Amino acid sequence: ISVRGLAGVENVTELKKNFNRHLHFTLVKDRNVATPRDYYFALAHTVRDHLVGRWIRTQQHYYEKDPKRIYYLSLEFYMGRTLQNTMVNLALENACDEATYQLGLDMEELEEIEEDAGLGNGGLGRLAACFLDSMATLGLAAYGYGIRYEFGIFNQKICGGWQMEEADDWLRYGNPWEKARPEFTLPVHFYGRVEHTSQGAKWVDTQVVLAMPYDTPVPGYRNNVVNTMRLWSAKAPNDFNLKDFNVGGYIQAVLDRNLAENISRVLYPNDNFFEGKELRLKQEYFVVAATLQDIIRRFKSSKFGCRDPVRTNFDAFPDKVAIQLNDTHPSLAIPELMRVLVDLERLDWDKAWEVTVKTCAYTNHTVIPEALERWPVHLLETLLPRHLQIIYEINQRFLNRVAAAFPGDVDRLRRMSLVEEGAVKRINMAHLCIAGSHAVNGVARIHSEILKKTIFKDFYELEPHKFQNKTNGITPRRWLVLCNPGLAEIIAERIGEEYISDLDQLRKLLSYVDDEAFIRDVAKVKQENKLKFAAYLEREYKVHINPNSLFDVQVKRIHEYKRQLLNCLHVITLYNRIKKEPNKFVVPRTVMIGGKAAPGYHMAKMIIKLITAIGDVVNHDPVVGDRLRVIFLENYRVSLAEKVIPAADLSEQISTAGTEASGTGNMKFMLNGALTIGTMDGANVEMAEEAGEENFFIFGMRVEDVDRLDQRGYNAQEYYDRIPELRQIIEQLSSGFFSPKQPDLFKDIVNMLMHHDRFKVFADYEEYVKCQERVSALYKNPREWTRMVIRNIATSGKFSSDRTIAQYAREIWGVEPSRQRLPAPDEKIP
Ligand SMILES: O=C(N[C@@H](Cc1ccc(F)cc1)C(=O)N1CCC(O)CC1)c1cc2cc(Cl)ccc2[nH]1
Ligand SMILES: *Cc1c(COP(=O)(O)O)cnc(C)c1O
Repeated sequence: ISVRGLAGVENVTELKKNFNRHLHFTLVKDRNVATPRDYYFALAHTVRDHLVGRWIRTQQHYYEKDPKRIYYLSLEFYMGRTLQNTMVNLALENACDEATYQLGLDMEELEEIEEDAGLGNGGLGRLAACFLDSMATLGLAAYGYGIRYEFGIFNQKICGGWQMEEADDWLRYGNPWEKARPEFTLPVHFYGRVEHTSQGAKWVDTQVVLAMPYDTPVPGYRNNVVNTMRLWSAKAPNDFNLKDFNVGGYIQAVLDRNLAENISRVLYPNDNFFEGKELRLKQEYFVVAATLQDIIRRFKSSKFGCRDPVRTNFDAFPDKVAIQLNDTHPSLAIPELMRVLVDLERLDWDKAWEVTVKTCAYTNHTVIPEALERWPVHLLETLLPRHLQIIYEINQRFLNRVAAAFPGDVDRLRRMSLVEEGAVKRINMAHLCIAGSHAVNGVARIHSEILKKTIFKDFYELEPHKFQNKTNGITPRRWLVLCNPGLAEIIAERIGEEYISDLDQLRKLLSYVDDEAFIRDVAKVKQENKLKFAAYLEREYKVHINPNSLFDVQVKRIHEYKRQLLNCLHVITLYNRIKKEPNKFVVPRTVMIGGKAAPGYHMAKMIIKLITAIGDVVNHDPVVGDRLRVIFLENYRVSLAEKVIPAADLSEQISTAGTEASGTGNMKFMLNGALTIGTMDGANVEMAEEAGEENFFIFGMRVEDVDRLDQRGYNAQEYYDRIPELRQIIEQLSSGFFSPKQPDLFKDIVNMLMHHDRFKVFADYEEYVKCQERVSALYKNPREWTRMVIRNIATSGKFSSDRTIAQYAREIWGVEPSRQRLPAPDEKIP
């Protein structure tokens, strides 16, 4: 059937009886009233049963061996479905496929029933999920720490071509993969005031919120390791949230509990954009405060909570603990670690600070200013008064270091300050993270250089040893074996299975680039993937597409910097050239654009409407026929990404040079047989450097040309004046050619493009359509298109998150990865 494992005689029988055990005892149902959702839950429990033994022994193992622990703090974990991924890393896929077949069920139909764990917005959240998978596969004692939102990223709906947002009640029917640990509840404080008494400060008169943890197992790939993702949930204390007496009403007091619990209620839907709301900051401190007490409690047990030098010596703290900050969201970990170490444990400032800097590391994910976290001082002052004092003291000592290092440079002083003066004073969280971490990294070579050369130049001059690079990566398990079993099979038929946990081996596929059988195969799985997606489109969304055309797809969050608009202009150009010469031959294309817009992002929502508007005209022009279809992919999420990517021919990564830190969708496409048309931005540079530029479709300005244009001054009118085809499009948008009933509907987009285009869309237009003509020419030659594809796939090995994690571990955390199988799952009950 494929190498989804073995379908052993005894195991398929065992799986079947356990499926039935659960349908009966767990779901309280009988085959006569069980719905597909019941069957999915019976399977979920049956599979989940296989990792409880491993989970207990892994955790038990880390306790006995006591290695250095890695803690990944992120306010986002974009996990997706988890049934298939668990079967994959456990080698249960074929067994479970057989077992359900015999029970008369379709396993694929059942997997579609599982809800996505959408606790993330996009790139940042998915990276943490991939990292988790890699850290388990590499045998690292790691824990993911975050928040358990009952409502994740909103479900996107298209109404009249407009995006509509609807609550993501993903827990509605239950989450079989989480394990509530009520017995580990912790208290988090808010507000209050600071009292300075004899032997130290005291944070007093605080409001308490309880933090209840829910653990989700994270299984390593076929190595019997199961790590833990701990997500906190807000719970109201039953005392004060009722006990603070003297009228108000008893009923009201109970109802008002949903005020303390609103903290873990919903995820903020912003991607690469900062919104300074109090509720956000509360979530940020909530995850930080609970996680730290948990980390310190675990440390106090270790082997110190037995003997060792005897005396709670936090000197060894950094030898046993490493906490990674995914962006600046969990940045309050720095001042909170100081609060505990100094205010509670009573360490002297300097020892506390040495410890903090040595255990904390920070990862930067973007350079656009509107994404930077600058919290108003009055907010931190009301909510976390003690933390504000600590930040001031950290700032004081840091600026003293600066003044010493660069005497008289008064401007460098104000530029480097953690406290920004002006309208309202604010705290620059990124500056805080640099000062309190022993390492700061970019997510791609180009982005990391931009950090040192631009944004954090002053810091790089002060402490150069701190800045590193860690190019992102994706996990080959979910992004190859799970979503593209076909391509994974034909690759394994030739080079083995060892590449699944050592992607570098894909390079061996290079020697099959001239193999007639392989070329036919690689091409065959892509055709099968395209046919299946084409089917899915009519099944769940309904309105046909031609599977023989080139599948042009750009899927990611909708942003001005990602330039979905530039893709739009190319689509209109194609349409116009067809209408001009109808009986001329052109390579058929199905351009698919998908992604969610943040609810408050007006321009982004206007772009979605443009895209659907364009498809309304194009898809109904009889002269166009089936040569050009413009389709907007609804509700783009992880599970949907697993469907499109394997079916794509052209991956669109056209952000303005210097704006996309790294990108990860680009890597997903490269590994699944799509060719890439993009700019020299983020990881794109390293990808084309790995495949060779001849095997990539690069175009547009490079970082340097963008800066040259900025010195000169960007004027859109020039491009509009010199390019007739461009002018025609803009006049088509202005006159209402795409919005008849509302002729001025897109005046906002045209205005922006012409007068305030921060991402110089027009500047890259000519080179973009010229380059698109080249891919169309290569597509016309199936054999040569496929061979280039093989060059990309065979050369994507470097973008596996296992490589990224091995680097973080070795160069930042100080731990050695290991591909050693943990001692079987075998029963055991001590
Ligand atoms: O959720 C699990 N078990 C139940 C077992 C259970 C069921 C009912 C009950 F009243 C108490 C415990 C549970 O502890 N919670 C159920 C929901 C409740 O609100 C909190 C506790 C669970 C077991 C398990 C094993 C693995 Cl390997 C992974 C995830 C898991 N979740
Ligand atoms: C990988 C992924 C992303 C990131 O895409 P980019 O093109 O790097 O911005 C976002 N959302 C989902 C659903 C993903 O799978």
